[PDB]
Amino acid sequence: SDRVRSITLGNSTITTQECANVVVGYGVWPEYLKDNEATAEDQPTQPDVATCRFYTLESVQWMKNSAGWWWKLPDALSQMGLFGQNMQYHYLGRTGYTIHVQCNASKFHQGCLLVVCVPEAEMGCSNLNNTPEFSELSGGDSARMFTDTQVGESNAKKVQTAVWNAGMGVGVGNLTIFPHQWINLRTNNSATLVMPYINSVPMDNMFRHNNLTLMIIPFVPLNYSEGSSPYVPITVTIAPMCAEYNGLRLASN
Amino acid sequence: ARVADTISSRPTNSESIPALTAAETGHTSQVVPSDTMQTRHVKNYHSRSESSIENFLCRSACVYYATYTNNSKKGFAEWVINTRQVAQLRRKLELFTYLRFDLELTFVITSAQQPSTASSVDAPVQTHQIMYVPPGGPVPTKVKDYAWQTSTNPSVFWTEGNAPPRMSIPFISIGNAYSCFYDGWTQFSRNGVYGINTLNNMGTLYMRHVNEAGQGPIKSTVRIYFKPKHVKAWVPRPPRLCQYEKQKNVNFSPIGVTTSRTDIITT
Amino acid sequence: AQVSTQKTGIHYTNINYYKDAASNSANRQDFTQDPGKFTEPVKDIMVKTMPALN
Amino acid sequence: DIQMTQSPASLSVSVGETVTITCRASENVYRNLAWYQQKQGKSPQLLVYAATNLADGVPSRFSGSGSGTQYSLKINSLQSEDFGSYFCQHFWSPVFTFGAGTKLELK
Amino acid sequence: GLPVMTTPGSTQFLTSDDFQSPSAMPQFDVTPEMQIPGRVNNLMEIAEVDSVVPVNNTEDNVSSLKAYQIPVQSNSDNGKQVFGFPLQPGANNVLNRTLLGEILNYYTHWSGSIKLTFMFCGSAMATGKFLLAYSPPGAGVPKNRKDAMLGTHVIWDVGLQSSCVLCVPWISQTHYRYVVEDEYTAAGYVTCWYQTNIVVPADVQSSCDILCFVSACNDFSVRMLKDTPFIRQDTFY
Amino acid sequence: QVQLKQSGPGLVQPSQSLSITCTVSGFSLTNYGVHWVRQSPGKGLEWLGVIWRGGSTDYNAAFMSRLSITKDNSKSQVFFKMNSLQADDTAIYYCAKGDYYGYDAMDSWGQGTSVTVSR
Ligand SMILES: CCCCCCCCCCCCCCCC(=O)O
Repeated sequence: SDRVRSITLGNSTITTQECANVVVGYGVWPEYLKDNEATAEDQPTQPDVATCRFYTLESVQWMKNSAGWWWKLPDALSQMGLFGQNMQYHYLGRTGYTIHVQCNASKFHQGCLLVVCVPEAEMGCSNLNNTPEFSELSGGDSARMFTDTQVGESNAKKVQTAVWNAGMGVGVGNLTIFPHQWINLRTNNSATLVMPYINSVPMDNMFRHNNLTLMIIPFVPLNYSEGSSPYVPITVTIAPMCAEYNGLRLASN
Repeated sequence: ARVADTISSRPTNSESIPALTAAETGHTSQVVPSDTMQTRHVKNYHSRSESSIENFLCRSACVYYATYTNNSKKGFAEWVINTRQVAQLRRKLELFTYLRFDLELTFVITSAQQPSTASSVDAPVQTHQIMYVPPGGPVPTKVKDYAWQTSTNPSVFWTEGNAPPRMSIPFISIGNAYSCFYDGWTQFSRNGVYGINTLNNMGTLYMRHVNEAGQGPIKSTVRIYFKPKHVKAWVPRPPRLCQYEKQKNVNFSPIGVTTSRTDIITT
Repeated sequence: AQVSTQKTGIHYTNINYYKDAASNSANRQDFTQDPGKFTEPVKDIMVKTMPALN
Repeated sequence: DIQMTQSPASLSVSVGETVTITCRASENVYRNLAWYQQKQGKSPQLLVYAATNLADGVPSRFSGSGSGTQYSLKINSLQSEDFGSYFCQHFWSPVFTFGAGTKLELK
Repeated sequence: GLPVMTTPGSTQFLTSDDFQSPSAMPQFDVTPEMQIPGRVNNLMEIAEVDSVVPVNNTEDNVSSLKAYQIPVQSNSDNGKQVFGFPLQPGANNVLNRTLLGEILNYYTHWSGSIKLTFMFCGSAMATGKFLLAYSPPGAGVPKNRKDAMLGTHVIWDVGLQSSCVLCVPWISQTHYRYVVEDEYTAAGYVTCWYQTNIVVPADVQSSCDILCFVSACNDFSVRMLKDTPFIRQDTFY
Repeated sequence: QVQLKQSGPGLVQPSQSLSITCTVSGFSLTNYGVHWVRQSPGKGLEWLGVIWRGGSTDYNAAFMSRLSITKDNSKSQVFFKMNSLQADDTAIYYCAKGDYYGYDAMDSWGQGTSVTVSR
């Protein structure tokens, strides 16, 4: 039976009874940095159980007219346990991820969600002379939401959250070139993505740069008949893999 | 580079189901037409040679053109080097997140005669200088300046009426690849400049006339051409749907995903 | 001197004249394809004739 | 700036009647529109947002229709809980401008 | 002084020539190369990835997510048509902006087979059977299910495996086809018809949706690179 | 969850500055912004300003100079100030939160503080 999985990382375990396959990045599994690719000369820290475990964010509610949500991935885990504590004391860090999006509904519901993972998702602003602010690019483990309409310009340097351009100026149907899965409520219950470390440098500062972005977009809207449960949540659970840190100094933020 | 060829097939009645799959796995089906219908054996001599990245990207493309006039003390041109002011090469490089290439640089310099008032203008042949200043060096402030002495900065001289000047540039970077997209800030307090302008530091190009203003003004124009060689590319990216607005960022105005038709069965 | 194969539907020769490897000609005959990292980025290998879920 | 014209000023209907209240803008707001209901001397309540979407606790008798510069609300079957003032507001760009108001009678 | 003689084509700038050039920075030490995941060597590795097709333009759905949703109901008749479009993968406005069609608009000629995957995004208690047909040119577009079953068709049974592939074979008189609209190298039509009805139980919604994906086979190739018509400019940025 | 409420001086003299403080609960000020709307008897509803979730403001063009809104995220309280208080300022002032699922519409309103500017 291909329908069951079990993922164990640290002191946490994920159990799934109805799933698709597991998507592994670009075919690469996350591993540690080698000696011929390293730059910094001091010894890196490897906590290996206090950081590499499953953290669960807040839950969002899927509605009949909902548009989509997104997260910035080395920013939602910035107050999460000892993963966020090692980010504040160190200057460099590299990390791969295991993302588990989960959403259950009955055989009487329908809908379809696309779960992509976009690297270097640089977004646009509503005022064309400015760039968006940090508070509207990312929340602290809280989803920022796409809109079904076009956002106008103001003094808040907002993101153009028209969902069909995906905040980047592209076609939203062409988002399947990134590592992705679907959650079809007819057949699927969860989605699992394992991402390696993707950058143009072997290590990078984990506060001034978000090199991954998790988008969840309902291509087919949620629908049910009267009598079925109206409240359907979506829960995201992310686990760091092979996280190491370098450049220990006093605590930022 | 030859493409895969076609296998013959026979009528089947079995429990093998190549047509039925599950697209929720994030997996593209590897089906050929010899699984769903009866085909014949076909030898294919087609090649995938012209769609490689060394063929798709290695063509000369205009990136800028600047102008400077002879009869002026401020008559020189200046350009901060980037690849985000023209629409055609920007859309080609932004199909990938990371790139790494050597560069071939070509200049096309022309001139035009401005409406003077002297009698019997007879001008000699013009000579131009194109000087490259890396970030941190001294910059010229007028045409007759000490900064054009080019002791260590690379420069090129060229006389009108000849082949265009051309030279190669290796992979100059502080990182391991060029970045077309940057999702971050230049400061640790997350203020100020956001985006790809924080990683752009490539230098400035300066252009001038080496001859003096003889008896009439002459206004020249230099065109710059980029040609990437020995290319490597990672992490493909969807093509740009909207139109570009600015140079420093990826701001846009929303637009529909296709154009309209009148009905779903309209052919 | 290097003698190569000259793409056709015959050989040609080539000598490098400069000291830097950024000065050479374009490659143009490096033909490698690996679409399995984009089309099949999965953990368990799926056979084409078998059902995807079981 | 941009002004929202609300029509009509007042209505007189009965229980079981369909009510149509419209709003018009000076220029296009791109369906950046909201609707509010105000009872006697209290705070307003959000009822329909984004020119089609219904609010959290709002029942399915209300309906939002419109695009461009013309928008409308429809109430299918009236109840005793629905009379009061109805406003329309755009949130396209500052300055945000409310509608003039429309009151229901239920005679 | 070796006696030489300069040929025509000297001191010219052809933008696609392959020569050597002297370096401006001699003995420059580049940074070492890293192993970054996801290296692309060929543009055909991109075009074999599925991309969602907006079949439902209908002049009001293009600035929405409704363009990718194909409506499917429960009918009181039989033999009805679901959708239909011509097979012009780089000229027809349905497949023009997909990830396959955006690479095709950089080239002039194309050749090979085309995959079409359809996903049933309905309720798990709903059933149905569809006819996915492709007809070569020479006649018009088929008006009935009887005219459409005479060509290349697959009958899709909706079950636990919620996807089916209609593989459009390469049937042409030439070796390549033009990407631009040309009546000499037309490719045919792709239609969809109701084989049976969508039978649904009580307290389940009658209306469902269908997603559609397009990609290329391993016999696909392109030729004669050109510049795309999907970008414009008036002045510098 | 539960929502916000406000506190006010009630009634002051003409040409005197006004200070009404909205104290929020159930949500954080780093995720949502606060709007200031004025229900007038003769002029209906009118929008005075907004303090955005990043900390930047936006004011009405009729009331730009006299109006200023600040906040402090740790105390979960919003403070705005209006000056010179003419006779047409007699109205009911509300504080209401926006960003209703990203759609910039007012979600939940305060209880209101009716003011009177006469002697
Ligand atoms: C006469 C001397 C000429 C020297 C000119 C050197 C020009 C440097 C060009 C740098 C290449 C930049 C490539 C694009 C980088 C990016 O995509 O951010």
